[PDB]
Amino acid sequence: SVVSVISRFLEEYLSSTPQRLKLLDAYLLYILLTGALQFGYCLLVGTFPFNSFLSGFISCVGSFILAVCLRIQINPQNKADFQGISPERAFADFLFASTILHLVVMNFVG
Amino acid sequence: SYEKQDTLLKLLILSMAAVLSFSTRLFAVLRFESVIHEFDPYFNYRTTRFLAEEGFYKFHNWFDDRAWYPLGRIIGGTIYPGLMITSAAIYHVLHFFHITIDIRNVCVFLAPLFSSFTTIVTYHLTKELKDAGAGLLAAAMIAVVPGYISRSVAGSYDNEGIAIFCMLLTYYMWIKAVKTGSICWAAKCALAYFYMVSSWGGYVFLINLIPLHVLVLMLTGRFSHRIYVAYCTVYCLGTILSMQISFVGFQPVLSSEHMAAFGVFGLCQIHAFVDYLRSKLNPQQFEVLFRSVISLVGFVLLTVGALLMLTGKISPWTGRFYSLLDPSYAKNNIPIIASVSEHQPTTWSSYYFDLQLLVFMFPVGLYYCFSNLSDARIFIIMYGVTSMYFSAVMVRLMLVLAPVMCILSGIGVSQVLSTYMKNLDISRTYPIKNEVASGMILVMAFFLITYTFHSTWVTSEAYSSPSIVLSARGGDGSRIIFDDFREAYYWLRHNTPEDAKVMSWWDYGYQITAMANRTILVDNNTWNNTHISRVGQAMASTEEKAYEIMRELDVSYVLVIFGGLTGYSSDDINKFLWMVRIGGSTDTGKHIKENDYYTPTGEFRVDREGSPVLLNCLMYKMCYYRFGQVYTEAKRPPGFDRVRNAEIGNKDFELDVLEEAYTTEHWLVRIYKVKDLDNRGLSRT
Amino acid sequence: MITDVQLAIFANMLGVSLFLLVVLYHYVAVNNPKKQE
Amino acid sequence: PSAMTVYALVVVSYFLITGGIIYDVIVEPPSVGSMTDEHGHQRPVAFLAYRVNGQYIMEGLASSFLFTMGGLGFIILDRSNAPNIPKLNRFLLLFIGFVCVLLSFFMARVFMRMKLPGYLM
Amino acid sequence: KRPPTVVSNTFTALILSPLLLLFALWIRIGANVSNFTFAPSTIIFHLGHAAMLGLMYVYWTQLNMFQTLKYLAILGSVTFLAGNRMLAQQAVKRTA
Amino acid sequence: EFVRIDPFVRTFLKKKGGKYSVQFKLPDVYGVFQFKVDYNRLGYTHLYSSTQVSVRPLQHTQYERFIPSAYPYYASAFSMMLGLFIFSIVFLHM
Repeated sequence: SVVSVISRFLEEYLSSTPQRLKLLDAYLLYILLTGALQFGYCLLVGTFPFNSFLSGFISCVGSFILAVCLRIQINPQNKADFQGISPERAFADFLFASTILHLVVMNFVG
Repeated sequence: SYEKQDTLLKLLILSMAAVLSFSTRLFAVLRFESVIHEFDPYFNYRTTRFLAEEGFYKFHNWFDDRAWYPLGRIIGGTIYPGLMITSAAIYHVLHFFHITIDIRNVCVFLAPLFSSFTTIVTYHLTKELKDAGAGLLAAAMIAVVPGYISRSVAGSYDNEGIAIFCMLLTYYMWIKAVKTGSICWAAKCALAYFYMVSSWGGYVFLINLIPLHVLVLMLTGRFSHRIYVAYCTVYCLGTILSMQISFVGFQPVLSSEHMAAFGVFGLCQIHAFVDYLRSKLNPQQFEVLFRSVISLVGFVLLTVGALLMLTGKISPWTGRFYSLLDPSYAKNNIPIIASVSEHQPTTWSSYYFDLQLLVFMFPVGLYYCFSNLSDARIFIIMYGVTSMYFSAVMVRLMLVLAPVMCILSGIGVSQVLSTYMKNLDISRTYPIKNEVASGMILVMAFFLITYTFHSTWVTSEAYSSPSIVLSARGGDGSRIIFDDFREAYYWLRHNTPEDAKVMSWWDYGYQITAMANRTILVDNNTWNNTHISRVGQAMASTEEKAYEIMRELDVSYVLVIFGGLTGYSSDDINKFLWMVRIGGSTDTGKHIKENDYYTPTGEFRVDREGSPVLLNCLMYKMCYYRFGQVYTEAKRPPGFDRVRNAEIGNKDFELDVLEEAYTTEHWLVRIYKVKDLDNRGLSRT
Repeated sequence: MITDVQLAIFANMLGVSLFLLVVLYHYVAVNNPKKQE
Repeated sequence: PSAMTVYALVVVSYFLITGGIIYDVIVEPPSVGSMTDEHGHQRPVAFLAYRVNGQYIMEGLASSFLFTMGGLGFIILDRSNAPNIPKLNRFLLLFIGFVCVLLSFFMARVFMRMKLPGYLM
Repeated sequence: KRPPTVVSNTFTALILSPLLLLFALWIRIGANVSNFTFAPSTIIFHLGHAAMLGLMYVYWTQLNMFQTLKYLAILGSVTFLAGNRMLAQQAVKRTA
Repeated sequence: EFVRIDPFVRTFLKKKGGKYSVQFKLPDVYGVFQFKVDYNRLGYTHLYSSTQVSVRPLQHTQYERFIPSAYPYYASAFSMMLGLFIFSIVFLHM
């Protein structure tokens, strides 16, 4: 029964995962629970003003994807794949891209 | 030390390539003048000098009431401003140092500068695909490639000058991102994309090639986390940046031209998550969830991908881009797009004429990219194979093909040279192998020299003639010049009321607006086909009926271009059939039928055998007024037309609602004043 | 002023010199030991 | 499919596309023209002269065939550089690929000299 | 007419709740700042970054783009210098 | 009359203050309009007057701002930037 497979999922995940990654997996959940609720609003009240909806939504999707990219560049299991990238360079890049994102959404929110 | 000599030889080669790229485009300035060519560049020039004078915020808000009277045009809402912003920035930088260059010169010489920078961008872009020895070849090839020069000669101030620089810079940044897997390079690729989106309408090509590359990397099973980070970052950033441009608006989200990228984004997420669950669960515990989850989320996507189209909520393909997917559409559905002979499909002759050696070397660069596949080389394979098709659909797009043709020809020739030059490593059948290698190296040197002489000949003879001026050679070989276009526009500029409205066919609208500074009815950017049809109906209709339209639109003057005294084949008489078609295309025009102007035999001719409606339309009467008595040639009777090679049929007539205001020295341009309403209420019959 | 013939000659000579120099570069590359160690 | 099996399809596509089949389909010219003899008969003409922007159906296949021989010649040579191949074959490959590379180029340049009287003149 | 203001204010207050759930997770999972230090670069970095994020409200309310970039160049330069120094220090400490 | 090609508005000018005048709201449509007066009456002189007047679309600064229907979308970005900041605080110093 699927509840049993989910139990065998969480029994692993909670044991296997460094704390700095659980932190990210909670931040991603906050992002996703904000974006899903913006969407459920948009399709309840209506598309106007499409500018502000599309800005706040793409701001959520962008912050989610930048968080997943941090969640992947920093993971030691991928050091063989992102050669030459230290965790600190990945964090500087994450703040660079998040700065561009929060500038352009501020262009588009209005 | 060896490193010094390698660096010296790289620097020397690249600086010669840059100097050649800049210098080969000057032929047009040396032959005539530092002046802007063609029709379309004049709108870019006027808008650039506007931005250089009024400042950004007044250019962006700018609304122009001198064009498309009485509708006007929203300029900043309907333009790609990147070229103008670039020119204004360079202008202000030079003026800051008090290098007070005239803005016209900055515009004229802007294209050579960026067509020099593209040689360095092409060097690095090829170096990252192969080695520096291939990048030097690709630079030297793209320096002179005539297909690119054809759109980039000095004074050819049009977007295609900047677009290929932004395009190659975007491909360099994307290749760096995919090779490296770094968010920094993804954000720099997003900024390069945003720059390109601001500067040319062809950005849809990149936002449709990159998703296809990612898809091909998935199907091959090469997809790995570097591609996920690159794609999802380039997608979110380039989307929210491209949506900034007011002419782009919501199209990146609400148009089927961009849904390929969103589909690949969603499928990247599904694949990145299945790759994780398959890594956590055991097979017997994975398979049930795998098949169930796919049988739900695939069904969701399969439904939404239908609903989006069936509702029409996602806009369908625009007729232009669809005419790129189906060559037959525009010739049946939009005669404006049909009328521009630049949209004809490409024959083998133009491929040889514009590329020569590259046509022979491109399959070898492809053979190398297929021999040594890699996650970055699949990009160049896809770019090549896509441009090879789209260039065949429409000659104008050869510009997009020339860069990849040069990169692949450079890879191929590099692989040949570096193959055979290894057999010449004597210095630290063997004599046969050495003479074979020497002969093949000589053959390659010979080919590369012939490519230089071909490209220089083509650049000199074909693509360097202007079009605001006409040229001929007298029997002594002196250049005869006809300036009649500028003479007529200057006469308009000085000797007519400053509020007068000049009616003209839509080709000349940018010229009248730039040189004459008078209001016009219709213009090259045919954003209102109804208005163009309303002008064609007035040109094609009879002189009694056309007056009601000219008085309806409050016209002051009408201008026609007549070649029959000089053999200028591009006159308004040849355009007449297109003016008839467009005038009859609107429902208000159904009395205008093309079959009425042909003779019963089914031919168009203006001599005595011509249709009695053709001989009485407004345009024929404007072109051939008084002309019937001109001794056009010594062996020909009076009224011989140099272009139809026919003696006109209706020689003597009076104009009743127009008076001849000015006919230029060679009659090349004729302008009439539409007579004011008769003072006594008499009818004009 | 320089004519378009003098420019055409100058550009032909730059082109030939460029391609001959690249065909030298390929030799200076392949003779390198460090490129193949 | 394997990489070679895709490359073969791309080469075969290059043949047709470079021969301008997309021009033939929609403009649909004949394979050759004909022109009056001084005695009034018709001689066929293979090339639409002076029209750089125009083509007959077979002219494009002829030109693209020369282009394909030129492209494949270097592939034959690079194949020819292998050390396993008995030398009596090797000197052939250096023959066939070399004469492909030269003769196809020269014939294409002559065909373009035929299309444009005044080309490089 | 618009949609009713009572639902606008409803959703505008509902969207704050995920920011409470974030803290309700972090506090109860084990989050910490005990590795923080008062080294000058570490304070200057967070000051610069906080001001960089605050500038976006002033841009949204008052400034234009050219003014915003004329401030953000300076504030990003100083934040980048302090971030680079602080991250180098952290990298050494991590790798020791 | 207020005319672009056909008349968009036609109204009587009131006799006020020694002058003929009217106050009215311009149409929803931008273009190069003309005011016209065309007092053609039997036996009186034909009076014609016209003044060309361009009507332009709104400037981008004049669009509506702080629409209260959109407060959720403002609170979204002003939540995301705060979450990002607090995360940048915790991630480095945990």
